[PDB]
Amino acid sequence: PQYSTFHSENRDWTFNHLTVHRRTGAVYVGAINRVYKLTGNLTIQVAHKTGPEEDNKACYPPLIVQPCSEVLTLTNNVNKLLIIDYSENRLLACGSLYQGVCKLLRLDDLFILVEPSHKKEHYLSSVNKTGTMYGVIVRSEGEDGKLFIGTAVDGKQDYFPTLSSRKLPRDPESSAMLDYELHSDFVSSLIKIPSDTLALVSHFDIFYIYGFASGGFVYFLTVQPETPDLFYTSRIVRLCKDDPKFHSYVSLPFGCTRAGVEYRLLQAAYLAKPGEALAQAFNISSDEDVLFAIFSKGQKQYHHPPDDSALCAFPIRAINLQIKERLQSCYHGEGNLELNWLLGKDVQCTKAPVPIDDNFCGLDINQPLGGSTPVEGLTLYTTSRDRLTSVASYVYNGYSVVFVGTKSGKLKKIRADGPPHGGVQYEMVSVFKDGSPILRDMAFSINQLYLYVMSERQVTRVPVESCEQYTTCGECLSSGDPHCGWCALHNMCSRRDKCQRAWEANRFAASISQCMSLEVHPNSISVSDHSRLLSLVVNDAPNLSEGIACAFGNLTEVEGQVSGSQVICISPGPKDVPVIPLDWFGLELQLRSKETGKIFVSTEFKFYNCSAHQLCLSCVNSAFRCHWCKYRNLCTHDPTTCSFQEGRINVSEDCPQLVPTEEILIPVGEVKPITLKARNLPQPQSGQRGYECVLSIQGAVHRVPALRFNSSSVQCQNSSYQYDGMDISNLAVDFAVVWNGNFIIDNPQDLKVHLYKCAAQRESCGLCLKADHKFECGWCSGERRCTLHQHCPSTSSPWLDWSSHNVKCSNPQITEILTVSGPPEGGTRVTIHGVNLGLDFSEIAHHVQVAGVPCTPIPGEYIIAEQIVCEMGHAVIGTTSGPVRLCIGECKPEFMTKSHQQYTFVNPSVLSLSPIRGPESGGTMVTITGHYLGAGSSVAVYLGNQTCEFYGRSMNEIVCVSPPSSNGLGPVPVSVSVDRARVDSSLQFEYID
Amino acid sequence: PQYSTFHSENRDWTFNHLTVHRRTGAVYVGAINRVYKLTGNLTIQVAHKTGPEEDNKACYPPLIVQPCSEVLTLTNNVNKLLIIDYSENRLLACGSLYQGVCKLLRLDDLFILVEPSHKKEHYLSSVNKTGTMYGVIVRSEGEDGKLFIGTAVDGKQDYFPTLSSRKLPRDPESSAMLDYELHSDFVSSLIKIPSDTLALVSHFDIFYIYGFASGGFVYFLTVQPETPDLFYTSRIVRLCKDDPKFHSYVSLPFGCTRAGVEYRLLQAAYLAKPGEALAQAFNISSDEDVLFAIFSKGQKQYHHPPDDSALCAFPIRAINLQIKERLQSCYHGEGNLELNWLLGKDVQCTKAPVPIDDNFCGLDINQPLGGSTPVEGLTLYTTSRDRLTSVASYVYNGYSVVFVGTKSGKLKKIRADGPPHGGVQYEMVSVFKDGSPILRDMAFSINQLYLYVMSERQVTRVPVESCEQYTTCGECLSSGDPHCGWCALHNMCSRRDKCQRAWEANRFAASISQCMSLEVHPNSISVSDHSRLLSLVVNDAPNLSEGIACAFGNLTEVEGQVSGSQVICISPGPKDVPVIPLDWFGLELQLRSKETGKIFVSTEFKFYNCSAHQLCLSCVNSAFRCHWCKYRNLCTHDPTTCSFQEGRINVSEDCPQLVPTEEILIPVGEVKPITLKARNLPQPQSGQRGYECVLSIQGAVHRVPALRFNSSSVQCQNSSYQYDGMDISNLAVDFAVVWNGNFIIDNPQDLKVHLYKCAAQRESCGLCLKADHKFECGWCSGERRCTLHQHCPSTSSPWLDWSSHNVKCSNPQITEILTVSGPPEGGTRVTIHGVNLGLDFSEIAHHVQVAGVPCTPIPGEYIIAEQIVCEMGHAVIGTTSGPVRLCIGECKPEFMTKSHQQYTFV
Repeated sequence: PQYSTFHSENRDWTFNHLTVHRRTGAVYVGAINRVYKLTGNLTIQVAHKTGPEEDNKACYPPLIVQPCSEVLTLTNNVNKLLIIDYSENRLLACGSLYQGVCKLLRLDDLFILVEPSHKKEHYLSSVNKTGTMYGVIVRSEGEDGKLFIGTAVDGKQDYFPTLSSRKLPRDPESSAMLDYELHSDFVSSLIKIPSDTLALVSHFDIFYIYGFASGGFVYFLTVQPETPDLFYTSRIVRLCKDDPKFHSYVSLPFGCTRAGVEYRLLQAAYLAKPGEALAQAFNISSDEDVLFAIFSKGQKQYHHPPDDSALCAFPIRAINLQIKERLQSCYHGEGNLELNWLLGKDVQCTKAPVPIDDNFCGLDINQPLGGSTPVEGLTLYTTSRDRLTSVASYVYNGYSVVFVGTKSGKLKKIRADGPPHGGVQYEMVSVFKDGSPILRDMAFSINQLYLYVMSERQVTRVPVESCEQYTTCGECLSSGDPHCGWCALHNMCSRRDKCQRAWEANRFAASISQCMSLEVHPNSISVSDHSRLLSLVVNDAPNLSEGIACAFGNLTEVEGQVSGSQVICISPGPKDVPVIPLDWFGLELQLRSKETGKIFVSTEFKFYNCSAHQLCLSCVNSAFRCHWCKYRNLCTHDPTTCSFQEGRINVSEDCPQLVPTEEILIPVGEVKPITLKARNLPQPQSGQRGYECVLSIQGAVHRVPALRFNSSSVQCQNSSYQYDGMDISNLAVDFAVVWNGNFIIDNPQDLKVHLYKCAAQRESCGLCLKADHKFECGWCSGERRCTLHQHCPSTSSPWLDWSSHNVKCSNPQITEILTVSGPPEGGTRVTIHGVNLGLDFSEIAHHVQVAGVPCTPIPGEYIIAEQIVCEMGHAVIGTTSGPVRLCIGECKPEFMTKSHQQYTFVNPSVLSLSPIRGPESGGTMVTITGHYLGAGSSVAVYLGNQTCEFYGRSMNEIVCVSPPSSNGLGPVPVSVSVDRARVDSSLQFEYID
Repeated sequence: PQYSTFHSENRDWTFNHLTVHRRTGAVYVGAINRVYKLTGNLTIQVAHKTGPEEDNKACYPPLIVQPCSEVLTLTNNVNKLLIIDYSENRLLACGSLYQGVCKLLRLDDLFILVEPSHKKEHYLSSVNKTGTMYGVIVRSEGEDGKLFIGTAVDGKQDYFPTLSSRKLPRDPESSAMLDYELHSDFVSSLIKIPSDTLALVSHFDIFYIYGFASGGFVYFLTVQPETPDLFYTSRIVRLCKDDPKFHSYVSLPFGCTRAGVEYRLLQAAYLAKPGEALAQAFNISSDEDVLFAIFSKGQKQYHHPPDDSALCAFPIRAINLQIKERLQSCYHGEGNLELNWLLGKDVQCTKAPVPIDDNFCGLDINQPLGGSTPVEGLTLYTTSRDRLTSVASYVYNGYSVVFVGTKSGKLKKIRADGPPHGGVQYEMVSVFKDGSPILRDMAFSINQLYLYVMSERQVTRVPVESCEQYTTCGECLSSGDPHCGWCALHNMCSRRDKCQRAWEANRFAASISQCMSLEVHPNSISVSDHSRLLSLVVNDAPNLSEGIACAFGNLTEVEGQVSGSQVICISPGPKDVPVIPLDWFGLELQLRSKETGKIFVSTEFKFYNCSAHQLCLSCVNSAFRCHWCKYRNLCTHDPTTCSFQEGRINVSEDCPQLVPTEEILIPVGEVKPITLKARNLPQPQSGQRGYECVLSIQGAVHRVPALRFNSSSVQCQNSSYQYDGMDISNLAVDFAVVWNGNFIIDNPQDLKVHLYKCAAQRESCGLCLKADHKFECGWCSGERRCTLHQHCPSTSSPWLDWSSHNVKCSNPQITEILTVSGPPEGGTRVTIHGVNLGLDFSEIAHHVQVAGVPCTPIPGEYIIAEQIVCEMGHAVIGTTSGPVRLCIGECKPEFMTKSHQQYTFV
């Protein structure tokens, strides 16, 4: 995954600019202290040295013109401009060293041709910051050459023009090399920043981000502070290619807007062609120029632009038009020139009957010309965090593809479409692992297969395309990547020219609709059904007539027979069929193109083992075509192998099932028959044995033979059953009905036999009578145990069973009761748990008493004969504590129960609170200390009518969380109420602000 | 001495139980084959028959429920329970017949009201041995009735509960009569002996000796074998009166100890009140309950308990306390329940915060409850041989009186006092002559005057007290019998309420110090001093003002004069005074109350005869006030009757008398005066003659007048005396000195005059000189006779008298000698008797010879001049026999004697 790359010789010698020779493919890198020439794959050929050199920016004129008194420092020479002069096979390189002098280098060896340094203007600027200077070379046929150059000046407004045109004579040894194109007192090919403007506003300067030639004009894109937080303005500056007087100078703001965000800070730009979608969107020819630009949100933070940034497009035509309209309105006498930083003041437009042509190049009046109304671009794409930093674009197959660098070293691939979407990112590559921001200069290899991209530390050759990353025709043709098509027979996503035989029928899909799927019939076969002929159909296929082979996973590959989009193939033979893990086994059935040699389509093919099913219902309900052979008692794929035609079963409905009856109750140790009902029981055929019932009891499994009366009924013979443990009274046991030794009849309901021993579970009379009347299990007095009448001897007629329930059950006892203590006021909910209580609520009611005190029981809370929940009444009585009494219904001497331990009455009290004070909002953890705090059922804590949130309770303390004082700050009462008792006290709680 | 008694109709139909109706006094006896109703004095009114009936103990259910296949025998119906149901005027009687069915009988006629017999529990037990079952009826006001019953079960642990509570409805015809108070599978008003316990130990059983209700509880006292010789344990079993579930069941051992003996085998018991002494000893109110119990020594021999047995007392309060402490420690989780025969095993107590009140009636946990540490009683009394067999008690005048039966038919009356003594037996009655043991059931008549006591053959009504047996105030009030006081005027030991007028002054003595006594002055009178007034004082007397009479033994009864406690009476008159046996004569002087008619006090009164004394010394030394009248020569009580004031003698010192002098020697036929000495000789007064001396000689009594020189000396005048006979040389004669004719002066020494004759007695010279030197009688040669110098003429100076004894005598002769023969060897003691031998031994020694053979005489054996005892020397000499020779001192020719017959040697 590694691209060709070139690193800087040193960590401080950062890269600045980059250009590729359109004809040679030679790569030129403008760097600190170095100008590099490299091969296509970034192998260095020449390293031209440009620094460092001792210098001082205060030294003006430079050391090469004058000796300097200032102290010198070894200074880095920043590349500030790098431009190929194609006509003259040379390269222009200008550094920051010595006030910004320039060099001309020969392309092949970078040998210095000349270095103009005697005239004042031969020094461009002392600024040592990149992204502030840009140049454009313009040389027609009959002209020797011209250079337009714009630069920040660093306040040295008298040292350096901000924009100017220079001579670029074909002859390197011309004395006028880099001289002003025109230079007189009041008419020169240059613009100077007025002294008054720097005085008014500093650090006022003009930064030249980008420049280009289009038609009969040159264009510069600038950023500069605005003139009366610091606000900046991004502008388009236009000049005619032929205009020594600079009378054609005109300057308009520009930017773009989307989704309520104005993007006004220019970051980067690139001239390209529209592509079909934008050409239509802009109403222009497909070979007209479009300006692609990056802007950051707003008009502030020039040195650290907002991450929120946008890619925008400006048709050159739309720009020229807005410029013409401006010229026209001005030459009609409307408004002012509106360029304060230069004109210094308000200057009114002068009306003059001059026709403003498309190629109007200005006059003496109405120039230079500014303007306030911005040129609006079409916003194509925006990001919120990974700030866009660079841009390059080109047209592939009518699609405008835009490459956008990011501050984190990512490269975005945007496909440009007009409204309403604007642009779509179809890929983002991670180019620089160190996360270094992508610099402005990006350039294509001569045939646009690669895009050269740079960071401060690195130049990297990035493939325009990585289509191979899409592994299905679907992914490939829906990626949105203009370069990517589907190479059908090679099963590969690639460029058309990368797909072999792409020009032949259906070899290359350019549209999702031109993609494949594979249909097989049958889509599954019995494992025993080998050497089958299968019918394969290829949807959306190309010519397969060259030949097709079928691959059954790893198992097999046989030559298929081809007729159109239909393929016929023989399935694996006996030796080669897969083995099934114990019902089926899937694999990918694949077609290999004989034309290309590549597998290009696939689909799942499954082998099954009807034999895997060994019960009728299982076999029948298989997902695959299986048949149950009634008599042969097996599952098969081939119905003709059943013993008789009558033996074939296809649906579960007629599978020889057991129907349910009322619950099967079986006592342990008693001889009983178990009649069963069922449906479609088979008559055992020749060589087949009869029916048995198998009981799956962990302790012991019993095998009892049975007789099948008819299709509907069965019956195990008289036998007794038992299990060891005596742990559980009611044990349900799964039973399986088998015939012929191992054929188990299906049991959908999963009917089970309940083996009961009369209470393993119930030690008490109340529990037995509680249980089902069905069991017939009942309590037997003498044993003090519980079993059926059969099981218990009749000394007398009495063994007792709850007839309807009208059976009283003696000797009630109380094990333990909750809420040991309680408040004297009462209201407490006493929870009494006993063994042998009354069966009905109505009897227990009025039964309960705590000593003298009457207690009223609660119905819902009352669990028969196990537990009684009762509410105590008003206790102010003589005794401190008293025992609890239960009277089953009559307070007979046999019939009463007394508690082992006695219930104690008290009266809880509270002395103090851990935090006395707390905030009005509340939420304070209060700790109230006292005595007998634990008593009773419920607790409610009260501070100033609004309740406290309870947490935990203890004998000693109660902890709760305070409510907001809905009240005002100050003292508040604390009321605590437990049940019926409400206790109050002098300790108070103070709410604080 | 015979009490009211009732005998059994038959020798085999033994008595079993006994109860007395507190209100009617009706006596009900539970016996074999009979229930008897009797009157207070044991006269039979109704005899209700209960047997015999054909039966077999193997027949269960009984014949009245099921036909039996077992062979039947005519069976005796033993009374096993007999209880009066006071609320419902009926009686509960349960026999051994038919597995122990019960009957209810109407009190008045013993007509059967009902006989529960359809339900299993209606049959109590097949045991046919008495003293194994006991019941207690408990019926408050709002309840219809309840019966607690405990019984031995005879191993039929599934047939019969050992302890249970039953319904006793007021309505006799109730269908639930004698039904369990509560009956369910695992909760019933009953305790059953576990099967495993009988298997482990047999013949394990529980015997219920006694039962009672006290406060809010019922109590049963049991004996049973101990569980791992056979050791038995006696226990107190307590239950709350109201507790159908029997959760209140608790059981502790009990007994008592004294003098290194543990009494642990329960024999009998009885609930009573303490009496003051025990109430203080036990620190309880005098109306709290006390359990009186009999125990035998040790914990073995249940069927024949040791004779060594004890009576003990247990305050109910002390019992309840020890039970509470047990409950408390258990409900604190300490130790086990400790009742193996029932629980079967070790069961740990369960700690639970339950307050144990005085009236705690148990819960489900920690019950039934046993224990190992015994309840110790206070030992009141013990016996070693007559084994105690029964007990009953009550309080009389603050004294706890305990009645204890014995195996030999004796009834002991014990007075209970606390430590250190414990109890004191103040009486033992023999109740049954046949020696039959006293049975357990004893009961008081309604007013506790009698105690009904029974043997197997007999019911006897025994008086609580028999105070009349004490016949003197002293015996009565020192018997130690709380019932007995002294009824002064009736001279009777009795109960206070039995003494007439007991509420009047001094009529009833409750203390020995209050015993009457009688003082008389004078306490003795001369017999001649008749019709005297005497002053009688009655100490500790009651009002005598009704009248008093004095009785002088049988002799007299005269009306006395009464002033307070003083009585004055006239002594017997001349005709009626007693005669004295020859100095005095005592009799009982008695007072008879005119109010009651009874003699009630007495004291000794003596009559004397100063006249009875007839010698001065006798009269003077009398124990009574007598005076000797010197001149009138008589003893008197009245000194003013002496002749002269000078005649009165009061002390013996001046009783006049004749004093002795050297012996008075009087020769016969010689004129001699006899001077005498004496003391306080009286001067004869007017009309009185002088003194004479009278000699009392049988032959002749001589009267010689004498002169009294002074108070000290007398002398008979010159006269000669003689007596006829010549038989005895020395004749002492009593002499009496008389004056005034017949007044004889006293002679204490009884001085006599010796009349001696020169030898009437002695024919030989040796005998005279032998006699007293005093006589002066001596031998006179010429006469060949013996008389005084005066009597024999002196031809010459020679008449011979043994000077010192150095006088040789003449013509010795030998009459006869003993040991005629002798051995040649010698050594023989020769006894020679002669007439006229030597006076001294020293002369005779060396005198004696038998022929040639020397013979040595013996000093002690030698009697002067009469006999010589001599020892012969070695005889082997020539002669066979030889004559014996005596040489008085010198072998003079006149001086030698030769034996008439000769001594022979052989």
